[PDB]
Amino acid sequence: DVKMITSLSKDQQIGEKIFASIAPSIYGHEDIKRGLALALFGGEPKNPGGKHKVRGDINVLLCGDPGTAKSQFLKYIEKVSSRAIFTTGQGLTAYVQRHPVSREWTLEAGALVLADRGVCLIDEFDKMNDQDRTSIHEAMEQQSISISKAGIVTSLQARCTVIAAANPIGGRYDPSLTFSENVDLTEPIISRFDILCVVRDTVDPVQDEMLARFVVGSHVRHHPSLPQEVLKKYIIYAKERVHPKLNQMDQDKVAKMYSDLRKESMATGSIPITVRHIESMIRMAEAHARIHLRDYVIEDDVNMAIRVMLESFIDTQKFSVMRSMRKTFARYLSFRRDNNELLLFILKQLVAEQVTYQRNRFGAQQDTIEVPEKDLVDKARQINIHNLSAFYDSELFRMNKFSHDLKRKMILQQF
Amino acid sequence: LPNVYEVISKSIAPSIFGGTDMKKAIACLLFGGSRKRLPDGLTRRGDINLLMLGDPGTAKSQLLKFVEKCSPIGVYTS
Amino acid sequence: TVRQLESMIRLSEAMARMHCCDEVQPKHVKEAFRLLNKSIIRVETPEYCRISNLIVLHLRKVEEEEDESALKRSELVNWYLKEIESEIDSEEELINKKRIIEKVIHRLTHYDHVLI
DNA sequence: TTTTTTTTTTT
Ligand SMILES: Nc1ncnc2c1ncn2[C@@H]1O[C@H](COP(=O)(O)OP(=O)(O)O)[C@@H](O)[C@H]1O
Repeated sequence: DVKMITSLSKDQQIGEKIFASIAPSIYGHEDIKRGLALALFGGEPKNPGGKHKVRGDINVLLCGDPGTAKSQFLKYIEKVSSRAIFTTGQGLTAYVQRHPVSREWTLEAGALVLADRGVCLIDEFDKMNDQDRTSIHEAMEQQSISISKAGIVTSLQARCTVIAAANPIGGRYDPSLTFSENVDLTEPIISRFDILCVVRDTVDPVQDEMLARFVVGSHVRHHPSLPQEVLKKYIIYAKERVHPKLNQMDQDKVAKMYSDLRKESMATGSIPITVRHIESMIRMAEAHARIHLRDYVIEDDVNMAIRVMLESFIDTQKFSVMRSMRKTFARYLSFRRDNNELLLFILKQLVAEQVTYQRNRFGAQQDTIEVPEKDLVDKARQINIHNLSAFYDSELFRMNKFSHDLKRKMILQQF
Repeated sequence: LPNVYEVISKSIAPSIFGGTDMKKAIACLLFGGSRKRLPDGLTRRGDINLLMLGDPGTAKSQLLKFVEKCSPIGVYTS
Repeated sequence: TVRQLESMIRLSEAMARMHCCDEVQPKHVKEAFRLLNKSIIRVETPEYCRISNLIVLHLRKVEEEEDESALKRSELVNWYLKEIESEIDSEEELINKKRIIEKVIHRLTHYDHVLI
């Protein structure tokens, strides 16, 4: 049963192969796919020897304008996971109830004690009530509830990972303010979440076809005229037969970043990475011990842990700070990413802004946008790659419906 | 012992360092003055109050947690 | 948004049912699109001309400063007279444009968009 | 000792 899993984990490249196995339908969002995959298997719930009770649960909080498949991300995790439950925010704790059959006034379980080891899927987080809000926070940093109700005084257990999605105020997330404004949530609550993914939207021509075609086709094959087998048995197996260890070679590899970034953030209107972010990073350290069976901390997945713990912090920032901190760190951290995506980041904007120009004077939603070449390498000089032909050959940009011409220099955009 | 003052105010905030005055004062609140009743029954206070103004930089939450933990009776509220 | 798309195939299917057919054709989708097109109306205001020249300049002012130093305040004002006054010709319209440009460029101040 | 509907005092 494991004899396959041995080499399948020893592929050394199971990351990409597993990321695109969750979120089976919904296109895009290989960013948030990463975070949610980190959350699913979890981390390591180590017991600190100083009686401090650090927790081993990853809690996520989506957010973004309506119509971006948040609820589907909740519903699919209902299925793939195990012993999961679900709720809306528009029953969270055990309550006295008159039994249907026995006709005695017993106590019934709520909705945070039915995930005592699995996951708790909260929906419509904003619509929670004041009692619900004062009751949800207690279980985050204590993971234990007391019930001195009409029934009897008890103290039960609740060890669940929370997966919720809020909404943007004003019907749209606007990134001029900080994320702590468009979320409409009490401030010491957002600290109780490890990841803060921000879903957003933009009118982008080349993705309109990509999303349309997908939906239309999903309406063609549903009416009366890594697959779902490897990863379920894999979340069953890899949950059990690993116990990640912790050496002390990474203990100083991070502080060199903190000492810099704390100043970098405090310099402007923001609060830098604080200890409740280092805890999340060190929790997501082991989040890959479950995928690789690695279980040994290495300077490799620390490049991943720091990368993620800043990924979930640069987005929740101000207008020009979300880009100033990027110009510093996204180039500083030496992102262990594609050399090609950084190529697209340029000409995507250089064609989108040109369309925005050619609309505010003409107005015609023109067919074939035209952009000469010279502009691209001008900005490529900043990242120092200057590679176009090896990218021209790469089919990682044909899908984005572009072109190039050697004698015309035109990056012709069709759609 | 002669230097009885600083020996406490040194071991009441190990993690956070800097400006022991903000730790000097906290030493007194743990002891407090004494409750007097004048002939008129017009009692007097027996406790003190402290304000730590400044930006929330999480350097103070540690101190709150400490003073709550090391207190005969104590509650930390949001 | 997206939900308008999942609501265009529905109208086409409901149009096809009507003609007792068993498949969707372009003849149906064209009409199911015309209907959903007349449904949404354009918001109005007592002003579209005065917003063309709000972002025709801040597309002539963002890319122009992130690479070089900045632009002359007495020259970016004329650039608009140096791009779109090159085709339409009436010797009166020059100062009649300059006055409205000065007023709007004093206006850009209170939105906190174009400051000097 | 539970819902649901309707009136009036209270934070
Ligand atoms: N990228 C996408 N891929 C597939 N379906 C999508 C996508 N974006 C939106 N949808 C559709 O939108 C619906 C999700 O809406 P939802 O996020 O629940 O709205 P709200 O957040 O307001 O509750 C899904 O049923 C799905 O059909």
